[PDB]
Amino acid sequence: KFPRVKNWELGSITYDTLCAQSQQDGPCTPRRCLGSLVLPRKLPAEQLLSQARDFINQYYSSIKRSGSQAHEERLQEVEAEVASTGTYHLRESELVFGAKQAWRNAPRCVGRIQWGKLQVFDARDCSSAQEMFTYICNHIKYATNRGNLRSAITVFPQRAPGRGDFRIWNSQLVRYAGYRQQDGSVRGDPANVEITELCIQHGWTPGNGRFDVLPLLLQAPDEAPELFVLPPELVLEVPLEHPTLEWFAALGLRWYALPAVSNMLLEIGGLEFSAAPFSGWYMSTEIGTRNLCDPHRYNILEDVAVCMDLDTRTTSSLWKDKAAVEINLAVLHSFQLAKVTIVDHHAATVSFMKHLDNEQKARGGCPADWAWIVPPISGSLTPVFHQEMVNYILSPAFRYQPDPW
Amino acid sequence: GPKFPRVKNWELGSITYDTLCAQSQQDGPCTPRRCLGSLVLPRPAEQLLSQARDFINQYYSSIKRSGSQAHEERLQEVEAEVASTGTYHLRESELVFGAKQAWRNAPRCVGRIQWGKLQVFDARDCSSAQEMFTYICNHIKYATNRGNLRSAITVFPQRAPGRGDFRIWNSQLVRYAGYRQQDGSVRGDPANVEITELCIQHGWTPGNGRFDVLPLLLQAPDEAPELFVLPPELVLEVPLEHPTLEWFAALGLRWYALPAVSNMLLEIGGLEFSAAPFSGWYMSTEIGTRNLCDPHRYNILEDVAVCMDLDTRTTSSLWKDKAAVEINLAVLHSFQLAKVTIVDHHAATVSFMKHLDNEQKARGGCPADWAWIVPPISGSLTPVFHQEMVNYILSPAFRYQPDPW
Ligand code: HEM
Ligand code: HEM
Ligand SMILES: Nc1ccc2ccc(CNCCc3cccc(F)c3)cc2n1
Ligand SMILES: Nc1ccc2ccc(CNCCc3cccc(F)c3)cc2n1
Ligand SMILES: C[C@H](O)[C@H](O)[C@H]1CNc2nc(N)[nH]c(=O)c2N1
Ligand SMILES: C[C@H](O)[C@H](O)[C@H]1CNc2nc(N)[nH]c(=O)c2N1
Ligand SMILES: [Zn+2]
Repeated sequence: KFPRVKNWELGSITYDTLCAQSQQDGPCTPRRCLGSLVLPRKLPAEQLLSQARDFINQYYSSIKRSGSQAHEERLQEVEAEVASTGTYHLRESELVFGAKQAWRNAPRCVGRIQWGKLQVFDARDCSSAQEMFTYICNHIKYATNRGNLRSAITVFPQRAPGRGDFRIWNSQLVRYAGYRQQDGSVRGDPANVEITELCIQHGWTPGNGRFDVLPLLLQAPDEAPELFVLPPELVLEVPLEHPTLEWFAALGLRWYALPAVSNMLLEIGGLEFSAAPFSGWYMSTEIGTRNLCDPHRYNILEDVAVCMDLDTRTTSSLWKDKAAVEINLAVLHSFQLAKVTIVDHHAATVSFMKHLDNEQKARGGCPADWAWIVPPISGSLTPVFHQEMVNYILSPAFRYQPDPW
Repeated sequence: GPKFPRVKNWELGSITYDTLCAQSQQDGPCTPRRCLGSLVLPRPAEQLLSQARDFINQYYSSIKRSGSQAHEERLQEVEAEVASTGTYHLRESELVFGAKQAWRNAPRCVGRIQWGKLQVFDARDCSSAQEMFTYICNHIKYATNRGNLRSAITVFPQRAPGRGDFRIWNSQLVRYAGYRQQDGSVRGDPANVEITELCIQHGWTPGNGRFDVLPLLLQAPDEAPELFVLPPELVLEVPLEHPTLEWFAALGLRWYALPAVSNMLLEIGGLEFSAAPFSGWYMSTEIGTRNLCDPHRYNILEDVAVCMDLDTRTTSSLWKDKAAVEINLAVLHSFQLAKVTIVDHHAATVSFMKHLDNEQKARGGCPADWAWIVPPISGSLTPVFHQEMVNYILSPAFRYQPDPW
């Protein structure tokens, strides 16, 4: 049954027919909804072949040439390759199309209005961790573009049956070290304690600051990962200050410009790309609310509240809310002043509503994960709160994969 | 490991498995292919007897007498009653147990820590619209208790073979009118436009303010509903003021004290109580964020922001967020000053986390609808954001039911 999807602010209704194209089960059943789970529980040539055919069909339909010579000859090449070898290879233009489609299909992404504007670097000719690093540096330099951020992805060689994966061990290309104490507390970013510890153990000389940028651990197939320090000139950061509260800069807070996620698997036509780091730009709430105010991240709410002289002794003063707002304001202000691309959660959700509408017209639906699309402050103040959404898995897709250690 | 959903808290790192969901006998709207958890309203002799036997089994476990001789004699009496009459009837203590359990089972209610403290008024002897009114007045008086609110439900007679239902037409016992204007806008609460116009069709003389309390339309079996005006002294209201912004009082905003929901069906052991109004107290975001700030509700955000002198011409000022926070603060401050029970969103979510722990031990789980439990401002600042939840239907249950017209 095709779901009816209602917007409760406007009264409008659509029907999602794209979901019938899903060949891939999520975590829910009629007995119970597991839509709030962050990760999946779990984490043959005929099956590869049908995923391949389907993807090649998606590709040819996208260039309008769907039935042509070229199309039927490509299907046969894929077929011949699979049958003889158990696997196949994409053409670069197919890869480019598949990478954009993976982004488009990602239900947790509120930035998808931008899905067609993606620079794709083909790095499938990579044979060593040293070469990975070179490609990574060019990606960063390109994507960063002195603050005028440009969306990008770099695709390293696919998984192959007989061998280890290319992997980037770090979860993003820029991460701040998290240093555990003998007394259990963390200095820096508690989300990165484990990667920090792996880095030291592979020979990194640690720092002891709150915002020490980590080296990368890059792994070529079946080899120990190697360590590469990013040149500081490549890592653009933004000092945080507040437009009217002058002590705020005194807090010594900063964040990096480029969100470049480096641990997700890209799946295109049944092929799997274990190292395919991608980047866009930040939505301010990711920094201002989560990364700075999460209790298990930098957890700065209390410090900010005290500096604002708020009554911290009682939840009902809404001290937490008030301090969060000002931190988000600082991030927006500081990024604007530094001429580094960023989008606020109001503008982002308004763009995503436009996206839903474009996708309704173009494909009869849009898979979206409401819990992830609605921002972590001011939820009901954004239009996406009032929008019903259908979550399902289309391919090409970005997926999670096991940590390689 | 365990063959049951694994549930993680990402703030604390802790894991539980929900075994309770095994007890669900009713499908929700999700399938492996697509998740529909964000939809608001997704769309009998042996059947009754099986629901009835299960509910009686639940009652007998709750008083620890399962397999007892009184347990088996009650089961026989329910078979016999259904046998000869097509239906059966609950003992008083079974109704009290069922009502509390429907509350405990409600996945969308963040206030469930209070589930065992529910006063159950048995109004199953009611035989007229006028008597419903008296019962409802008494409910309102007991529950309001001059500001020190007490949770309560009043249960009118069950649906019965052939005979018409008891219904309260109004969605809550207190509703402000919504008067559709010539210019297409609404004075009052836009949520209540259809109920307002029903009231006037049924002979109410409408006012023209923004906070006109509506009459009730009450319907006894096989009759036209009858209109009843609540005496104003029974309807406690709280004028909104802000603790430091002295002009806020001048806006003339107010809200009523008692959230008393009146259009839900209470289902117990396959019996159906079509009128069973219940009340608790408010969480402050219901008033300050949704009712006052939804665009399709009082929509006051821009007005408040202009009084605060914010820059409303750009999203990135965070004007909506700053206004909403102040409006929520005024709600909390005003209810406090007036001594009317209210709970803020931090204290409510903290208590709900306690609830989850209590239910993990008492029954192996707790059905919860993450999108509804997480408050509409300051989401990730509350501990429930970071908590995975499993949503499923257990009975006894409160259910939506179609409007009586
Ligand atoms: C151009 C600006 C972009 C913005 C503002 C943006 C925004 C976001 C946000 C806010 C999230 C949620 C992140 C979190 O809470 O952890 C997200 C998730 C994601 N976005 Fe984007 N996006 C952008 C570009 C991209 C690009 C370039 C890709 C891939 C090519 C992408 C793929 C994803 C994926 C796969 C997720 C899910 C991540 C996960 O499950 O952990 N987005 N997006
Ligand atoms: C004691 C104080 C209580 C608090 C603070 C409270 C809080 C809430 C809130 C905030 C919601 C969501 C409402 C909305 O967003 O529309 C809710 C939903 C609900 N609560 Fe409560 N609750 C309380 C008591 C009650 C009681 C006494 C009952 C029944 C006996 C109840 C049953 C429900 C149900 C059925 C819903 C779901 C409503 C729907 O689907 O529209 N709760 N609760
Ligand atoms: N601005 C952007 C754009 C794309 C992004 C893609 C992914 C991410 C990060 N999401 C990680 C979510 C997560 C954190 C920790 C554990 C986990 F399973 C999942 C952030 C993004 N931000
Ligand atoms: N504080 C309380 C306690 C119990 C409540 C029980 C129910 C409600 C109202 N929720 C109605 C949600 C709703 C609005 C509009 C359409 C719809 F289907 C559902 C509010 C409550 N607030
Ligand atoms: C448990 C819950 O699903 C989890 O905390 C999710 C909620 N929504 C989110 N939304 C975004 N955008 N990013 C997140 O990490 C999460 N976390
Ligand atoms: C589309 C979405 O499900 C809808 O707006 C929901 C989201 N969460 C909610 N949560 C609560 N508590 N109350 C609501 O009305 C809603 N609305
Ligand atoms: Zn689901």
